[PDB]
Amino acid sequence: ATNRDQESSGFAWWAGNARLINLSGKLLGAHVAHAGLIVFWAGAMTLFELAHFIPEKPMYEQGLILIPHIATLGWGVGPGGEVVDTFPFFVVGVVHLISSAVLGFGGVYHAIRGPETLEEYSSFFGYDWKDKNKMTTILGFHLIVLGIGALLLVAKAMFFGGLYDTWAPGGGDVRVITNPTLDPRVIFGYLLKSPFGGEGWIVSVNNLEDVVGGHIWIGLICIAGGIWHILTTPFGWARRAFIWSGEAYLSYSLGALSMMGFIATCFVWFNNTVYPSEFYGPTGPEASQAQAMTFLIRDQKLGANVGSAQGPTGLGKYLMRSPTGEIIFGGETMRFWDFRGPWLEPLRGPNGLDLNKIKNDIQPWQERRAAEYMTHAPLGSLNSVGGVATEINSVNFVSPRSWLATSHFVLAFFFLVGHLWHAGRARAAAAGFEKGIDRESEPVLSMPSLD
Amino acid sequence: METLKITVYIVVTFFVLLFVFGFLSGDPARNPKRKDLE
Amino acid sequence: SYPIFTVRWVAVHTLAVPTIFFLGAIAAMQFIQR
Amino acid sequence: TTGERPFSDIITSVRYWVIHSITIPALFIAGWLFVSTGLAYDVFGTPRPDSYYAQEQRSIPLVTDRFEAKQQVETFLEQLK
Amino acid sequence: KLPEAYAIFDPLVDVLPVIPVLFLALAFVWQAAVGFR
Amino acid sequence: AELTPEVLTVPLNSEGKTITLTEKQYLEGKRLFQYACASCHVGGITKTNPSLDLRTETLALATPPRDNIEGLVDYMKNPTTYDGEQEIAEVHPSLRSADIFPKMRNLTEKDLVAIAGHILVEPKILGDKWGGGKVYY
Amino acid sequence: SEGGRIPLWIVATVAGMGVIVIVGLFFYGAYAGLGSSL
Amino acid sequence: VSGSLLYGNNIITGAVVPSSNAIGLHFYPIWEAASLDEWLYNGGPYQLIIFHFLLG
Amino acid sequence: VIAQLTMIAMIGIAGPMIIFLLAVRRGNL
Amino acid sequence: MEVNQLGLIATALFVLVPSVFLIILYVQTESQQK
Amino acid sequence: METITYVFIFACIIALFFFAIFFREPPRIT
Amino acid sequence: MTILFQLALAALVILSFVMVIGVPVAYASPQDWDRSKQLIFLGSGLWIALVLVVGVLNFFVV
Amino acid sequence: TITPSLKGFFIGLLSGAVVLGLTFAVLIAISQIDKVQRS
Amino acid sequence: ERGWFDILDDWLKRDRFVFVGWSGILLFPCAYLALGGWLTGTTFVTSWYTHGLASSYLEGCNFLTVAVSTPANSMGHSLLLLWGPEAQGDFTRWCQLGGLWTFIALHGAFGLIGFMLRQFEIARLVGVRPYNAIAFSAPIAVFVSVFLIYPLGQSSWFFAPSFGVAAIFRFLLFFQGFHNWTLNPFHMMGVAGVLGGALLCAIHGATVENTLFQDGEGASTFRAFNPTQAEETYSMVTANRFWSQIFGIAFSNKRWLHFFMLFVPVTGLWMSAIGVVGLALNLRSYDFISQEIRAAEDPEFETFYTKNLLLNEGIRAWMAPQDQPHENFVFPEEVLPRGNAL
Ligand code: CLA
Ligand code: CLA
Ligand code: CLA
Ligand code: CLA
Ligand code: CLA
Ligand code: CLA
Ligand SMILES: CC1=C(/C=C/C(C)=C/C=C/C(C)=C/C=C/C=C(C)/C=C/C=C(C)/C=C/C2=C(C)CCCC2(C)C)C(C)(C)CCC1
Ligand SMILES: CC1=C(/C=C/C(C)=C/C=C/C(C)=C\C=C\C=C(C)\C=C\C=C(C)\C=C\C2=C(C)CCCC2(C)C)C(C)(C)CCC1
Ligand SMILES: CC1=C(/C=C/C(C)=C/C=C\C(C)=C\C=C\C=C(C)\C=C\C=C(C)\C=C\C2=C(C)CCCC2(C)C)C(C)(C)CCC1
Ligand SMILES: CC1=C(/C=C/C(C)=C/C=C\C(C)=C\C=C\C=C(C)\C=C\C=C(C)\C=C\C2=C(C)CCCC2(C)C)C(C)(C)CCC1
Ligand SMILES: [Ca+2]
Ligand SMILES: [Cl-]
Ligand SMILES: [Cl-]
Ligand SMILES: [Mg+2]
Repeated sequence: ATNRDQESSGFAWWAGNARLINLSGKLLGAHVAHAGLIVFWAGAMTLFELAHFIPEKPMYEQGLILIPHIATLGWGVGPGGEVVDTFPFFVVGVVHLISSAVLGFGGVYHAIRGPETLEEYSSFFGYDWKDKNKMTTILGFHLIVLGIGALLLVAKAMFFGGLYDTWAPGGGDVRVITNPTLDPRVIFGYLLKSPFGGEGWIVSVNNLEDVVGGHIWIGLICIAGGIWHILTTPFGWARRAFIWSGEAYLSYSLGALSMMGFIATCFVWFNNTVYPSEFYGPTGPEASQAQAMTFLIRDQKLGANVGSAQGPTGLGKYLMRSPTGEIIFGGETMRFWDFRGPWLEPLRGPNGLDLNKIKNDIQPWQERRAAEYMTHAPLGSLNSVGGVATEINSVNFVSPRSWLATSHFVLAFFFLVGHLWHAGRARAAAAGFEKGIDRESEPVLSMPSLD
Repeated sequence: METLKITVYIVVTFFVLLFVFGFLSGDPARNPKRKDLE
Repeated sequence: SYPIFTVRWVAVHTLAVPTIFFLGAIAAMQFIQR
Repeated sequence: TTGERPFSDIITSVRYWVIHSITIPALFIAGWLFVSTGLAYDVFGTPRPDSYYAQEQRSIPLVTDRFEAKQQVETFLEQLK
Repeated sequence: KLPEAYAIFDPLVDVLPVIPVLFLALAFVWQAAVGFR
Repeated sequence: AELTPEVLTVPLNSEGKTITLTEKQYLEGKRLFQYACASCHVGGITKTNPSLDLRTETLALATPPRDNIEGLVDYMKNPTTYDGEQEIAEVHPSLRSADIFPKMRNLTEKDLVAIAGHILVEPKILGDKWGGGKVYY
Repeated sequence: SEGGRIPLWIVATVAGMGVIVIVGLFFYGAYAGLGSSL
Repeated sequence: VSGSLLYGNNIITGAVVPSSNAIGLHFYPIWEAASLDEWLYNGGPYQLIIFHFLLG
Repeated sequence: VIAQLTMIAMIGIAGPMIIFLLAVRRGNL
Repeated sequence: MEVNQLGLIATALFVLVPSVFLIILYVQTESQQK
Repeated sequence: METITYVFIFACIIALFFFAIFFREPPRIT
Repeated sequence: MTILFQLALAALVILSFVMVIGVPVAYASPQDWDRSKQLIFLGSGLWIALVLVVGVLNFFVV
Repeated sequence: TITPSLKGFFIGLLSGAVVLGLTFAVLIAISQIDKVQRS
Repeated sequence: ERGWFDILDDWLKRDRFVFVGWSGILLFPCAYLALGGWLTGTTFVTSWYTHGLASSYLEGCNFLTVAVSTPANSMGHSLLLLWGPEAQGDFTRWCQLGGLWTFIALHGAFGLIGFMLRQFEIARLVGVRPYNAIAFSAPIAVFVSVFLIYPLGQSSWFFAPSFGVAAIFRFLLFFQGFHNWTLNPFHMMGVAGVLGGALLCAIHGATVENTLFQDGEGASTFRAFNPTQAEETYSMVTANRFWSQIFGIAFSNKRWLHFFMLFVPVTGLWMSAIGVVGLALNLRSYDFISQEIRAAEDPEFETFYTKNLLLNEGIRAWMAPQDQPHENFVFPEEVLPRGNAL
């Protein structure tokens, strides 16, 4: 046993994986085995959901998060997001589950049987963390790999059946994307949009043309960057700006994943295009607006003039203006006037909600949709009692939007913590005091007093 | 009010640039121990 | 070499014996239907 | 150390587990039966699910007198027919 | 549901998603075996 | 108090005839109600239209009368407004609109009878709570 | 009699699994019978 | 809602009041307002303070 | 239900079995 | 506002008196021999 | 007057921060 | 074909279980490594084979 | 007269005296059997 | 002198795994009974007859909702002795009447006394200064003020906290709605002492942990300490400069630092205890009079204070009938205060 106790490694059991920092073979085992864990989960969870899946219930009433993802890609669903074939889900789950056996095999092999170090074994697979060039090279490889992934999405969208489009004219459906947005002005224009209300940065992407074009851009960008990094070594300013050690790169990736986690949280919370409400349930905004729509409809049916109806506050009971004049649902749902959804937009005119369309053009499918979304608002208890916190037991429901948003906030946050921990440690270790202050060389003791 | 906007924008950009170039300015070297981290 | 019945022994069992009894009780409770 | 036998010695010994693979499950099973036979309800005076209310009753049987509280409770139980 | 042909495997399938947590727990069993050295 | 045969005895029709539901039918009724109706009718009220509840008296004054198994079963097949004047299958779940309310597709006649029975039995248990809304939680 | 015969990592593993089973049972009981809301 | 001391608050009751529900998550810096009087009415101080605070 | 507790019994015991067998054979733990 | 009209004197003396006690003590401390 | 008092007390506290920081008794290694 | 299917799949499960315990135990055991390497190769090829068999037979039973 | 609650009081008094009594008896006994070694 | 008392002392003060002491005679039975009573009650005992509540695992409650609930309001402040005039020696009826509540509270109290005496006795034997017992005076002030003095100022033990997670939460929300307890400056000082104590705990631990001297080669730094070593394990000097340059001020004196670490949470709890003592008499900080006079004359005048009073008023009306069943409250739909829609 080499380096598998504290005396020899300097790391206690609870920091055990740091014993792997410089054991590239065993460390590869750790990584591949871990990827095994991820694919394993994708597969087993998918099979579970499917075994548990009742096709005539909406997915979001059944606690599904993965089936919604497969379905978003256009597999197994038709018009309105209705399930027409569960077999594609079965395939995804099974193929993941099988692949996981392979990753686990390689991982375990590398972890306990394979070479502890790869450097004497192979110069290509071996690496020194401080070897900046080998690092940007491996990074480059993974960048080309990710780019290929994004283009796999593009392929699914353009040549292998398309994607689920909640916005499809005449109603949501799987649709082939023939004209993805290539214009760099629009695509990077998203990246320069405000993250505040009514702009919502990248989260505002509201059509599949933009999604697919964006991924064309991203694929080509990532492959180009990867090639770039195989063919180059880091410039002087980069050499002088960063820490070059395993733990440091780790800290950087932790930071990035943290950032991405928060982005995903908001994505699943607000976006109903790449997270169609048919599969994931309504957004909070969608549902508040849906309440307003529902009662506007009800009372107008009862004979109410909803345009001229003055609420208790002086604001319109049903309809009022946004701070820029757009006609919006009134009451508290005023905050959500930036909401956009396929069921509401036909009621939308140049100036916002059109009173004549409201009076004359509301179709039964809109009332139905509004009622469904209103009553499947993303509210629920930890034990999954649906509705407001004071609601009685009856409904077994927590929106998938809440599960996914909350999970990723908790995770993104702890990864930010991990980022801080490991970036600060990489700094201390690089500078040589991560284990504490030299008693005979206490830096502060050589500093002048402050006063 | 547009002048206020431009003022603040310039100020902010200024301080941000100070932050970025500042940390780009051989920050790993600014410690009491091992400076050769390049 | 070592005593068995000590103050510590008594203390430990004053907590542990009822504990296992109660957990058994509660386990039975999980199958109770109205 | 204070003179008592180390816990790790004890709980890694054969004799301990010979004793306790008997005594622990026995206690567990005893608790189980304490409830499942229904004895717990009787000891503690806890209503069974069918004994919170009379059939048509919707009023809580609240104790309202300190000194006839005992009798009050008995009358409430009697009213369960 | 799974296809009818696979229905006999429902109970197994019901259990699978939790195994990853078991790998975390296994790490502790293993460490217990080498005395957390 | 117990779930007696008498409690589970609710009106079959408007002509004085009753039906005694089994405990298993009542439980089935709760399960199916939660599955298909409770999303709006949790606790006996109506979230998308609180003016109309599932109180037994309210069902009694609807047209046609809904305070019996037959009325509710017919409603679940062909729902109307409270006065019987328009058919609302297009905006309310029914067998007739199982195409657009997919949860109604696997509901059998037996299921309808059981759900109906839940609707009539629950107020006999819960009283004002059924259709009471938050005031009575 | 002799201390050490049954290794501590097994006692720990078994005891731990026992706690997981019992607690797990309590959580099952949270969804069934009394307290299940049904 | 009055938050300030001069408008009838003490230390315990006093507050800087959150920006308007009408704004929502819209970014409301001073220059998006037609006047300071408007900025004040809709609670701009809240957004300015907390954003600077969180950054700081 | 019996089948599920049997599956998780085999899956559950598997890890500790790996560890036990390796410890018995003085394996590379 | 219809405040307690003694709130002013109350607060003022509440701040000043102990503040003064402490300042007296500090100052007589500093002037003792080093 | 209430307001005067409150703002006054606050100002006294900020001034206190100032003295407590810049005019503290210096820490000395003996 | 359901007999072939349901048993090829049961055998896939059983063999999977066997590999899951056996492979790490083999990898970390000092003796009998020569015999282990070949058993692992056999088990692996057989596993892959059973996956493919179940996969094909799938379409004649669903 | 001895009311039911005075009888109760006495019962409590006895219970306390008994609990403390058996306790001190037992502790003294134990202290006597297991003396500390000195000198 | 070598009579029975001193021999008893000898055995009592023997160095064993669990120290006993003279204090143990008070502590151990009382603590054992307090805790056991709680587990017994939460497992098996109802609150149907006292509160109209289920409170045990036996009835279908879980760990969060289980409680040993307070006696009924009609019991007043009865000691509710098993042998008392209420239960008359009948254990089942005693349990049904909430006897376990007073059982737990009182054995609990004497138990805390025992624990603190234990702290003194051990401090004396080991020869240390008795600041741990002194600091422990704060938990006792809280327990006594909240679980004893408060209900004693109210109509009955009924309004004391019940021993249960959710029950304790109810106790919190009651205090908001009825006492506006947040507005109370004694609670606020409590807050400052608790959050400040936690702040100091975290900041001190972290400062020590980030100013350690390198005393080992291990990258895991815990082993590089020896209990009997003479030297400080961390640099006070570096820590002081760090915080001085970061925050502006810093501890420079370790003894002061640690006394301050005692002082802050102990004093906080003590202040809070005083406030709750006020609440026993309903002597609240409920209102600011100037505020009410202004809001009364001026319907455009609104502060967060007035908004909170609306919340309080809601709490009272909506929770009182079920929370105070002995009152026979019937609040018609029409009297319930509600805003629009909700
Ligand atoms: C994903 C989680 C993960 C991963 C991938 C690793 C990876 C690894 N850990 Mg580890 N570790 C983890 C979590 C993880 N750790 C956690 C949570 C802790 C804290 C409790 C530790 C604490 C820790 C320590 C203290 C140490 C390691 C070390 C190691 C490595 C050597 C293992 C060894 O030699 O086996 C010896 C064990 C055996 C031979 C028993 C069998 C183990 C195998 C792998 C089980 C496989 C089971 C699987 C079901 C089989 C499927 C096969 C099938 C596909 C055919 C190894 C690379 C060590 C190291 O760094 O070495 C230098 C080291 O000392 N780790
Ligand atoms: C990133 C993952 C990764 C990496 C870096 C390595 C690295 C290495 N492996 Mg491997 N290994 C892995 C995963 C990985 N392994 C997995 C999952 C398994 C289980 C199948 C194994 C099983 C394995 C064994 C059994 C052995 C190695 C060994 C080798 C080494 C030489 C391999 C060779 O010479 O290839 C030269 C190139 C080829 C033979 C052609 C590669 C053909 C590939 C598979 C085409 C498909 C590529 C495609 C893009 C993959 C996408 C997968 C994605 C969906 C996850 C080398 C150190 C050997 C060793 O260490 O010797 C002592 C050794 O004997 N590995
Ligand atoms: C800029 C990167 C980017 C972005 C913004 C997206 C965005 C989107 N993709 Mg993804 N995707 C990407 C890369 C990206 N993708 C890549 C590389 C792949 C291949 C592995 C895929 C594969 C993929 C699939 C297969 C699918 C999607 C889908 C989605 C959408 C829903 C999922 C989501 O919430 O992700 C949120 C995205 C992120 C959290 C990434 C944020 C990236 C930030 C802006 C940059 C971070 C860069 C890094 C820190 C800087 C490097 C350092 C350098 C400066 C030195 C969503 C619109 C789904 C979809 O479109 O359905 C129709 C879908 O199913 N994507
Ligand atoms: C995971 C992916 C990845 C990673 C880890 C890296 C990492 C590396 N790249 Mg990069 N690179 C990538 C992808 C990646 N690259 C891609 C896809 C491309 C093609 C577009 C490039 C093109 C590239 C070039 C051309 C160069 C690098 C260089 C470098 C190195 C230092 C870069 C650094 O200082 O960033 C820090 C980033 C900056 C200093 C830019 C300014 C920072 C601004 C203020 C941040 C603004 C972003 C903010 C968070 C908000 C995001 C939204 C915004 C767009 C509005 C470093 C080794 C350099 C190098 O040394 O090459 C060998 C270099 O010159 N890379
Ligand atoms: C890719 C992500 C990643 C990676 C590769 C690492 C890798 C590394 N980190 Mg870690 N770290 C991360 C994220 C990551 N970290 C994050 C997000 C945090 C924030 C909390 C930390 C915080 C952290 C600290 C504080 C430390 C490390 C350390 C280490 C090293 C040793 C890890 C070890 O052996 O743990 C062994 C594993 C355990 C002891 C198990 C941990 C148990 C977790 C906390 C509970 C899991 C909860 C689970 C998800 C849900 C409940 C399930 C139930 C069964 C319990 C190692 C270099 C150490 C170090 O600094 O190295 C130089 C170190 O001390 N890391
Ligand atoms: C991305 C994360 C994620 C998300 C969003 C979901 C979402 C969902 N899961 Mg899935 N699940 C996950 C991971 C996730 N799961 C994993 C990893 C597993 C493997 C064990 C499972 C296994 C699983 C099963 C078996 C099932 C679900 C189902 C469900 C649903 C119900 C969840 C529930 O009731 O909560 C219960 C809430 C908890 C158990 C609390 C979790 C709290 C953790 C311990 C805190 C974590 C903190 C942090 C990470 C630790 C850091 C410590 C720090 C000191 C560093 C729900 C839709 C169910 C379903 O509805 O299927 C149709 C279902 O039956 N899930
Ligand atoms: C390194 C190590 C670590 C970790 C471990 C790992 C992470 C490994 C892995 C991975 C893995 C992950 C492995 C495995 C498993 C897999 C397999 C074995 C597969 C199989 C599958 C099957 C068999 C299929 C069947 C199916 C069909 C197909 C259909 C449907 C139904 C069913 C489900 C039946 C630890 C912590 C211990 C510590 C030490 C070291
Ligand atoms: C998919 C597929 C497969 C699967 C495979 C796998 C992958 C498994 C794995 C396995 C695993 C992976 C397991 C692991 C284990 C063990 C356990 C059950 C856990 C635990 C814990 C413990 C009990 C702990 C305790 C203690 C310690 C020892 C120390 C400290 C203290 C404490 C208390 C923590 C099969 C074949 C089935 C077939 C079908 C399907
Ligand atoms: C697909 C997608 C698309 C597109 C995407 C894009 C194209 C994006 C991009 C690309 C990119 C462009 C991204 C990003 C950014 C980057 C980063 C994240 C950076 C960072 C910065 C830092 C971190 C640095 C640090 C520091 C400095 C500041 C100073 C000195 C020192 C140092 C250097 C350390 C869209 C949205 C249309 C739609 C949806 C989907
Ligand atoms: C009151 C009574 C008294 C006394 C009694 C007693 C004293 C009993 C005791 C007993 C006790 C003493 C109880 C037992 C116990 C416990 C149980 C009831 C169970 C449990 C626990 C657990 C279940 C665990 C879980 C959790 C946590 C907590 C920890 C860790 C984590 C976990 C998740 C594991 C007398 C008779 C004189 C007379 C009057 C009546
Ligand atoms: Ca029954
Ligand atoms: Cl509203
Ligand atoms: Cl009504
Ligand atoms: Mg139950």
